[PDB]
Amino acid sequence: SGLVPRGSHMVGLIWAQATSGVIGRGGDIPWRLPEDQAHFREITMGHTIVMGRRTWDSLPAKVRPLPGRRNVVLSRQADFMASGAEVVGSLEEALTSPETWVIGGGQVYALALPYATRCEVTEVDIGLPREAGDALAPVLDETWRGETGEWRFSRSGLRYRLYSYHRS
Ligand SMILES: NC(=O)c1ccc[n+]([C@@H]2O[C@H](COP(=O)([O-])OP(=O)(O)OC[C@H]3O[C@@H](n4cnc5c(N)ncnc54)[C@H](OP(=O)(O)O)[C@@H]3O)[C@@H](O)[C@H]2O)c1
Ligand SMILES: CCc1nc(N)nc(N)c1OCCCOc1ccccc1N1CCC(C(=O)O)CC1
Repeated sequence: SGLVPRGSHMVGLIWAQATSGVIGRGGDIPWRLPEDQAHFREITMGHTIVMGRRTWDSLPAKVRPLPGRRNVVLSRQADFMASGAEVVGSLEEALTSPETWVIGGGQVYALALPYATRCEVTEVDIGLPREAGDALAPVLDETWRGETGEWRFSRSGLRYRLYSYHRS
């Protein structure tokens, strides 16, 4: 289950959420957590990362494409271009690698969920209620089985915990 044969197409989702399920607001993530940034890099490095066009927009121009990973951006706009990366019009076109991490945002998590067999979640204990127009984490049905870590404490003074979910 843990090994990925090279002829397969494994799809995982990775996200960080507040306890309310908020993942994004106003084109940004409404907190910063260094431990989550390190965790995201550790999981995704060396693999293909797939993101929605609005998540590409949310990365500073100087930092994208993200290093050490093949960057794929989803857009329906025939004139949207992502310098340094590949833009495709569907998840089917994006999922050609043996191991793909979908890195957001809310629309693309919902789109990719039917094909995903792993989710890696960071939950931040920050009280941020859901507001209209927020991007939200996908909801996971009972086909998913999860492990929840104990609450840990960030150098930034926020509690956080990690979840790992899997399905067949
Ligand atoms: N906390 C986290 O872990 C995390 C991670 C990533 C992002 N974020 C945040 O989440 C927010 C962005 O999320 P979002 O839901 O607004 O947008 P998104 O999922 O990042 O991108 C949505 C865009 O993807 C394209 N798209 C969607 N469905 C498609 C399909 N079926 N085929 C092809 N292209 C498709 C469209 O691009 P076009 O409009 O160009 O057609 C659409 O506008 C930001 O606030 C960002 O900072 C948070
Ligand atoms: C790190 C945020 C994050 N967390 C988990 N758990 N899942 C995700 N999908 C996810 O969003 C990745 C795309 C947005 O990124 C950022 C947003 C705000 C601050 C920092 C970052 N990043 C730090 C690492 C860097 C890199 O890895 O090069 C890319 C930029």
